[PDB]
Amino acid sequence: DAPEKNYERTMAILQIESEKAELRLKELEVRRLMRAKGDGPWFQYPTIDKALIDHSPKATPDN
Amino acid sequence: PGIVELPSLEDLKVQEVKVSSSVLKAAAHHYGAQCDKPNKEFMLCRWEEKDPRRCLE
Repeated sequence: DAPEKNYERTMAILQIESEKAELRLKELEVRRLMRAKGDGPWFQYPTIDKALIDHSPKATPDN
Repeated sequence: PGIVELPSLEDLKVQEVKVSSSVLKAAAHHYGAQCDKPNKEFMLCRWEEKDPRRCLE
């Protein structure tokens, strides 16, 4: 192969792997933030669906 | 938390219906016929407020 081919192929390899490394570090940071705060789409542990609540007039008024 | 707000003992003084339960059951259907409107105003206010202190009057 030409030195141009090997050189620019090395640059492509380094770009891909540096982006993968920075996105792994961002992956760790995002997971830490979403476990500590819970304001993201991960670690959304289920709560009770509020469609299960009966809103009818019950037998006694004080409720 | 806050102080619970209870009405005074003069606000709960009213002339009571001092009849027995069989007296009430004997005149129950005519009472439901005749005394409809304030009873249903009261039960509507009682199921909408969900607080008896707002439903005294």
